[PDB]
Amino acid sequence: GDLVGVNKDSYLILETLPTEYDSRVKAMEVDERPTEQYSDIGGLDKQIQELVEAIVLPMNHKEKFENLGIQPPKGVLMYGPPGTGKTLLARACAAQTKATFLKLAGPQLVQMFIGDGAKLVRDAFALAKEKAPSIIFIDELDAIGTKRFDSEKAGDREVQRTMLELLNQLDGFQPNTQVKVIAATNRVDILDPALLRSGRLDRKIEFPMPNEEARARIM
Amino acid sequence: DVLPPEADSSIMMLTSDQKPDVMYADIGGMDIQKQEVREAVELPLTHFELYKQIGIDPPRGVLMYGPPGCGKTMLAKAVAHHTTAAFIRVVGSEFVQKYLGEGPRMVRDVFRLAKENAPAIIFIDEIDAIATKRFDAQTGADREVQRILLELLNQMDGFDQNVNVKVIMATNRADTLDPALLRPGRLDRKIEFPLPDRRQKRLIFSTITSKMNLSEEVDLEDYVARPDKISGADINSICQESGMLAVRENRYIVLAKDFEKAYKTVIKKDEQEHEFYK
Amino acid sequence: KQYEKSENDLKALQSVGQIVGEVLKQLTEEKFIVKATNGPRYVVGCRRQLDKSKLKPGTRVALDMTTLTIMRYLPREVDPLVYNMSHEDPGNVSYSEIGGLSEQIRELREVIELPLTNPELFQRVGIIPPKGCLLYGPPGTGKTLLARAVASQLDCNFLKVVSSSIVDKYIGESARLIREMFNYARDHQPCIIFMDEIDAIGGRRFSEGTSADREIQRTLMELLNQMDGFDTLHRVKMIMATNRPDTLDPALLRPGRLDRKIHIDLPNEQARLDILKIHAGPITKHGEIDYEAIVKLSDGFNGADLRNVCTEAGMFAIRADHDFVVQEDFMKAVRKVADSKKLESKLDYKPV
Amino acid sequence: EVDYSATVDQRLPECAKLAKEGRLQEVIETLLSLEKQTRTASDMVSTSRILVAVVKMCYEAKEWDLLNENIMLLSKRRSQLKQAVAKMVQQCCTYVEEITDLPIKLRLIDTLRMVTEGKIYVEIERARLTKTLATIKEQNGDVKEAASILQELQVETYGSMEKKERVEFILEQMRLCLAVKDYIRTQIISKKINTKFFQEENTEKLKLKYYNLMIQLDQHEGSYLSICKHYRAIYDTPCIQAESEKWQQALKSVVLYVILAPFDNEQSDLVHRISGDKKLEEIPKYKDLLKLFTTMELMRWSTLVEDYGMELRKGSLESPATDVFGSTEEGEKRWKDLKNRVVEHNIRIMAKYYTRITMKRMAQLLDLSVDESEAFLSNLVVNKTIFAKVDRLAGIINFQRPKDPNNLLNDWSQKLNSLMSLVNKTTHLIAKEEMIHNLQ
Amino acid sequence: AEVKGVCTEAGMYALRERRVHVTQEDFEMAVAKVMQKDSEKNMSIKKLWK
Ligand SMILES: Nc1ncnc2c1ncn2[C@@H]1O[C@H](COP(=O)(O)OP(=O)(O)OP(=O)(O)O)[C@@H](O)[C@H]1O
Ligand SMILES: Nc1ncnc2c1ncn2[C@@H]1O[C@H](COP(=O)(O)OP(=O)(O)OP(=O)(O)O)[C@@H](O)[C@H]1O
Ligand SMILES: Nc1ncnc2c1ncn2[C@@H]1O[C@H](COP(=O)(O)OP(=O)(O)O)[C@@H](O)[C@H]1O
Ligand SMILES: [Mg+2]
Ligand SMILES: [Mg+2]
Repeated sequence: GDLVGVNKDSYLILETLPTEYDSRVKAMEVDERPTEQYSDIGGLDKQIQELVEAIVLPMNHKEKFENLGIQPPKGVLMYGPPGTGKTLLARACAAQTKATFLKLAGPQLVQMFIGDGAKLVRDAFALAKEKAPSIIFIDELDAIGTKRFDSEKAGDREVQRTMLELLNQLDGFQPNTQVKVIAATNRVDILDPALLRSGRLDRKIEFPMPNEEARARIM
Repeated sequence: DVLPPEADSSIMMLTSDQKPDVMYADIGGMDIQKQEVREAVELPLTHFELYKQIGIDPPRGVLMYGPPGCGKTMLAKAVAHHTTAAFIRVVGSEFVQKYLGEGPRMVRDVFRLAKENAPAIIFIDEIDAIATKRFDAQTGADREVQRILLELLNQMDGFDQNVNVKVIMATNRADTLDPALLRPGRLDRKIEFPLPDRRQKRLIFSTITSKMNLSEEVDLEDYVARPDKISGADINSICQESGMLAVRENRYIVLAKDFEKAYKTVIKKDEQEHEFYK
Repeated sequence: KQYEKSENDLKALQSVGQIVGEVLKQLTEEKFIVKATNGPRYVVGCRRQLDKSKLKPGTRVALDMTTLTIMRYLPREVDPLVYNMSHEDPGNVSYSEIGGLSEQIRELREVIELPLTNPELFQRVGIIPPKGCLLYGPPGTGKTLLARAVASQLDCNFLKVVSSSIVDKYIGESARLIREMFNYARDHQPCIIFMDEIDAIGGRRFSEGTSADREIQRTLMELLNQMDGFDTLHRVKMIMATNRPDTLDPALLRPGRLDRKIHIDLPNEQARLDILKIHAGPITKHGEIDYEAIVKLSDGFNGADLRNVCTEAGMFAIRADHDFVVQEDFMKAVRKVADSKKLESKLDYKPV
Repeated sequence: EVDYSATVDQRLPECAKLAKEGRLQEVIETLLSLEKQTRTASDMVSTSRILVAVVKMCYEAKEWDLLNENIMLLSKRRSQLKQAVAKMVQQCCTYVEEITDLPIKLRLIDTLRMVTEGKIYVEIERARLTKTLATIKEQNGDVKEAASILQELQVETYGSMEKKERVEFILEQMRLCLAVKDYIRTQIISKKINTKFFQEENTEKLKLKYYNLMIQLDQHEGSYLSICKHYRAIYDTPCIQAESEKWQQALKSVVLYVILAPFDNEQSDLVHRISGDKKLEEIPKYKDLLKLFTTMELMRWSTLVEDYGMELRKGSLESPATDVFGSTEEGEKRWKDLKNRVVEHNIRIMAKYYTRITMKRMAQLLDLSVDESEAFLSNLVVNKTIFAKVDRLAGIINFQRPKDPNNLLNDWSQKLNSLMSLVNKTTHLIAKEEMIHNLQ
Repeated sequence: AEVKGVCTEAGMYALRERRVHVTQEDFEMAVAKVMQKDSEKNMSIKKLWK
């Protein structure tokens, strides 16, 4: 499966080439490194504590987890009414962490042809694995993570197949321990149980509408 | 240069190491089905001086349809094992290929090889892959599949009634098939393979347990009499699980207790309807 | 050494490749019909000092570029996809890491391992050992864990695939890959083929649908004919895991393809206790730990949730800046995971 | 998982003391409790020890009903250990060997068989128990029942049993079936034995027994060629070859049965091979008989009976006779068969030489009446042994097949080809002679 | 369709009996087969609807 450059006529291997990833998967990577400090988020302290302690801490202070003999949390899901500060916290985490960040969107994974969505999901996880410690952020998860139902209407089955591939990548054969995941959803009542499991999206952080103090801090 | 009749890529059954190992005796009952199948693709080969005398025409092919697991492919394997004619086994999903033209080319090659080997049988399993009635003619994939089906119909109609080339096709969903296939001259014999009744169940149980040990305390009549709608695969699985329990308990003899437990395991009853009805 | 390497490089530069083809038929002693993978078919010769008895109708061959002469016969090709399937790494999970599943382990082993070590028992009884199993149950019960344990602790060849990954956009390629996978198994007997998340391609075949639907049903038909068709499989076993057994084809669930339907349900009290012990063993615990209370509070949990209990207890300890866990941390963790469970629909489906 | 070795070691002697004192019931209750605990813990060694000790305690009390009930209950105990049951059955088999009373032995053996029916771990024990039961039945005087009991077994499948034991069981089944007069069943059983077995290290007595049984089976209906082959196999054994008398009898039987066997390619090859043996000299008269039957010349029944009549039938003290031609009805039948063999040999020779003969002359040369000779020749023709056509009106027997023009022309062509080859060979010889005698 | 099929079935039954003419008994057996299979298909459809 490697990629090698060969002579045009002799067909002799002359150079081993870097792996190949889809243009979309390559665009999924973050190069501008947003600039939003945690201080710019007001009203969310428990949620920020949970997200950092689940994502950033394992990467830096892995010694604590190794000593305590407990596996780090696998996946963080952020849910709440719109405008409660989810993509903002994702941007803040990307800004403050210096590991690879793979921004992604739910509808970005739904593709015309059959199998292309699963191909994209697996290629994205492969790129994250290749590039050192990494974070994958799947915003608008509800686009592909909707509940499975026995219906005669096609089209939904393709997104279901992409969702199954995503589930396998998150947790399954060949455990992954170098690529974390952050997910944001406006709706959790429609998400599939297999996607809300405890081995894939362990920490489900609720983002409530701000209170009086939160509103004052935001203003 | 003119090469020998066929180079071909659709190989023929080697009939020496690829020949199935299913006898006619290994099958239990299905006497009517065996008669019809061995008549529609051997009787025209024989006789033929009685077939026109009465104004009926010999059938070009046979369609075996029935529930999922009542002997279709097993009978196909039996006829392949016990027939001297050339055998060309195919599955419908093999015809569909990426590059346009390859599918019709494969169909034509199959039928040409059958023609070259004069007494030959063409067996296509799961024809629903090609012969689906519905179609979306604005895709290209569906158009190519329809092209494959049309080429198959053309080839099957292009027979001179003087070559012993018969076509057998097994389909679990005979309703979904395009009527063109059932049109006369094409597939004409429709053989049903229904779930065994009491007598067929008894015969299947006997023929499958004739190889096991089956201590005398086992009375297969009690299991035959039970009113459960089961297939030959179900019966074979009952016997297989009885043997598995015997092996687990480390015995070379099968007991009625094992048979009862295997029946319960394999004929698992559906959810019971509530009693406030009835 | 540098000059040896340079000389080797210079010598290797002046070497031309060889076209790879398939032999369709031998016409005479020095005439073969060969089909290059490109598509065209040629009449070609054969190198004299070559065992021509080994150029059967289907043998892969290396052809000279200029004269197209047959210069070598090669073993059957293994697709890089199938190689990747076979070369997965399921950690090193052992059967002791699985708790609460004893009967199910026994049944799965009876199907896959026992016929590959002691065929004599089955021969004596007079039954052909069963082929396939179907691991169905609520999420997080241990189906993939069981598959990983089998792959790690057993000695036969293993082929792990995801049904969602089998699919391809081009027409017929999914069926082609299934055929290649089963040919690989047949060649490298004995083999276990593990199709995780089967419902991706195995679903009830509708009458009214779309082109993509019909393509997936064609893939499923190819799979079914491979599992049980004109050619028997003999020493190739199958394991399939699905969270939704109800939406499966009766042909695929037929007791000739998936002989045993193993049910991996949510853990009982004892299963919960065993899972908790397994996942809390490696933690540095100070003070008496009463697993019974955690078990009583963890009703309706799965193995993943019981592991998350330990993980959250460790996280609480890390937050407190402690190098050990305590029963209070465990209780807090079980309460946290129990609260989290409210966002999931608790329902199971059966193979009906 | 939880060892009970210390507990079992500490407890068992106390239970034995109490049992010998007379505390049978209490001791059995306590040992049953201990066995339940050990089985639950999955302690194989502890369970086996408890079971064997309990059986021994019940045995050294002459409590036969207690022994039987205990064995059945402990075999049927839920989740019992197969190794423990095997050890208990082995000890009980030793006890059954030791016991002497007939009905008690019968009941214990029956209970053990019922317990061990259909179980891989205990199958050699069941086979041995069935053999003992069949022996007891035969000694009591039920040969039919013994044969049925021993035939019910299927020894060729038991993979644990050794080859020696399997062969012994098969041979015993063959002997019992022959004693009960079931020859089809005897042949079916005998098919199991692989003759290659009697070559490894010690398959001498078994080989002799099997070959003697096969000789009896074939001789039942007349299989002279196979009987000769069996006798050759017997004669080949070093044990028989060591002693002069045994190998002499074996060779006598081999020669006699090869003579008696009807003519065919295999019979001719066997006769030639037997004749090509140096040991035959010690049996001079039998070698003369073999030469008589191998030479292609007419032989007379009266002359044969005069010369070898007594040696092959009654015998002499220096060379004892054989049961081949004894005074029994079997011997009378074999003598008649030898006469028929002589007649057939004469007919074959007078067909090899002779294109046409008269029926009177054929009868005069076969030493039979015209009607008897006609019947013999007709039977041979119908059976397809020889070709002949009887012209009853003229009394002529024609031994030459019809000659087609194709056949005549083919014979002429073959003669021409042979002539050309001979001319070439003669030319080669002439060239050699000229080379040798011409240079000088 | 049923009337068309019964004729072919009667012809095939005459073929099996190996005579060049169809018989009244052949037609009776042909109807018994075709009408019964049609009823079987109808009841199968009814069960599928159920
Ligand atoms: N708690 C907060 N503190 C400060 N700014 C906030 C907070 N919540 C939301 N905002 C502001 O909301 C604006 C947009 O919010 P954003 O899109 O990140 O929210 P969201 O929860 O991800 O939304 P949605 O559910 O619509 O996807 C940002 O400018 C951010 O400044
Ligand atoms: N009469 C019978 N005697 C013995 N075995 C039988 C019989 N009928 C069915 N079977 C069992 O059927 C199993 C195979 O089923 P078969 O190949 O006939 O499937 P099928 O009906 O063609 O399948 P599908 O409808 O899914 O295409 C064999 O294992 C055999 O045990
Ligand atoms: N019975 C169990 N014993 C131990 N761990 C389990 C069990 N069930 C689930 N797990 C946990 O779940 C993860 C694997 O999920 P698994 O249950 O094998 O697949 P699925 O969730 O699809 O059934 C592992 O990380 C493991 O810790
Ligand atoms: Mg957002
Ligand atoms: Mg089939």
